[PDB]
Amino acid sequence: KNKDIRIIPLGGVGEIAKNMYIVEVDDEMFMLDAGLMFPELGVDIVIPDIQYVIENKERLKGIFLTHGHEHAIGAVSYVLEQIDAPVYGSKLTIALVKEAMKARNIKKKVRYYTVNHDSIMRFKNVNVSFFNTTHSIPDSLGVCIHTSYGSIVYTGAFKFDQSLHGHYAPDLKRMAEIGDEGVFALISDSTEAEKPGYNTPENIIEHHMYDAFAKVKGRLIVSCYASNFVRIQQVLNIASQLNRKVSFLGRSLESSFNIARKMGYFDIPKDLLIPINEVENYPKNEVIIIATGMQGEPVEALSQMARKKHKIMNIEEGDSIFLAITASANMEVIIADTLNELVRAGAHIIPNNKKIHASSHGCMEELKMMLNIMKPEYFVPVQGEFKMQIAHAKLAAETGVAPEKIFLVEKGDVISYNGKDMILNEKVQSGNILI
Repeated sequence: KNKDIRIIPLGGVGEIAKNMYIVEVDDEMFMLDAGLMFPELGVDIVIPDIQYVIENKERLKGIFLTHGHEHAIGAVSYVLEQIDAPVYGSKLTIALVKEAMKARNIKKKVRYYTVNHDSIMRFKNVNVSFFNTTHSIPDSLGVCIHTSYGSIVYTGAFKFDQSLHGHYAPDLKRMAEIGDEGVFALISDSTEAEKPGYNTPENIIEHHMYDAFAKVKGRLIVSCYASNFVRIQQVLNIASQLNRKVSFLGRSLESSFNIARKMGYFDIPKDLLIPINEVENYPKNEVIIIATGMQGEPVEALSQMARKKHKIMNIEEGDSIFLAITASANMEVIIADTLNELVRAGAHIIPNNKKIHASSHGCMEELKMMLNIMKPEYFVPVQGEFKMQIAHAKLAAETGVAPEKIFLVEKGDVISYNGKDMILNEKVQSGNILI
């Protein structure tokens, strides 16, 4: 029988990125996600301060990674330099973590444990199960910690989109079973909680991308995260239909892509991909360049190309730009500055369609669907700035979660439960580590 529960965000509240959520059930502690954030010169990345975990490291039973986005796994190698705990994730997530460990030349012996939606990981106080979620990277998993009070469910990043199948398909039946069995606390993604309706389905997104790219008279540069496999696949498809080759600019894309291709995640025509060095050999209208940072920070790379400071390839008069990111308080200024730089350089920015809502994260109706499936007793909105958390809390109340059981937390807050009351009466060390 479980007695005491603690839920502590170390990153990913008050921001979109660097997600890391500590859950303790009595004397066992679990880290849910371990993301990085790209700085809002003199810092490459920002990771959570894990001093609290270090002070209690003997109780850390595992790091559970939902999906291979940098905002979910970016810190893992740095965490592992301080603590030896097992790393649980999908087969794709695990492969991406290994690649990051290699990239940093880290020799330390890591205990990876591949999990899937059938995995049940048994600990002394709890069992942990998983369910497939839909996101822009395949084989994403939500995490379900079973306690004697009911399940503690962490969604990670997710949306609901019936046009995505295969390794993107959600486990709706398993999710309904979890909700039916009794969810004590839902910890859910707030990124797009301020946006009404549903995300535009990806089949519609791909058709609008086609229309936009077919108008492009010169070169096309697409800026996105290395982990946005959906967008990458769309570009590959459209390139094939438009008789354009595709080239990658940035290592984390070449690496993430090679890994994923070897594992069977991509549908690639022969003769489509070319090395960045061979791009100048084509007419401009026969090339799409997908650009992400060397670190997988796309806008940084765009910014350099716009200012003609990039090492490998720069923007020219008449290039067209497709920016495939939504923005956060942290990235707003660099996006704005980068857009100005592009227009100054004579590039054409492909406009967002007004009818198109493109995100990897559930809008209001998708978050309500998760709330209505899970039927949680307590709700902790995370993965968002405070305004997004508030918007998500409002949705929870609409679905019928008792407003006194919805907790709005900041980094380092401790939500605790003793079997009678849920409280927020303690803080632990938290903050940003600049790398």
